[PDB]
Amino acid sequence: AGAGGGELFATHCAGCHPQGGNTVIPEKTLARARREANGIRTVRDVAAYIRNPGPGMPAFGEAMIPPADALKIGEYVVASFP
Ligand code: HEM
Repeated sequence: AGAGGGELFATHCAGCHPQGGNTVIPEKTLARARREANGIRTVRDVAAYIRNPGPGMPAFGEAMIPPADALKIGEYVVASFP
């Protein structure tokens, strides 16, 4: 609906990744070096990951996070979590 990546992140992601952390599996934060060690480097990598993520994270399909919104989330993640 034209929401920005940060707003989408606050709604859908920050309940388990507040400030880019991880409240479920603490080592698995969004910090750049950590996520990139598991292959999550680009905007598109983030957008694809949320469709089929690791255990303990729900999948986010296109009905709840449309493709354009998934890319905006990816942009936010890459920009915000060094
Ligand atoms: C919201 C859409 C959202 C995003 C974006 C997101 C991202 C994300 C990444 C990039 C990782 C790192 C994976 C890696 O292997 O390094 C990651 C990992 C986990 N997440 Fe997440 N996440 C989003 C949402 C949520 C929500 C709402 C939860 C909690 C219910 C959650 C949880 C987790 C867990 C657990 C992991 C670790 C998975 C693993 O392989 O061990 N995420 N997330």
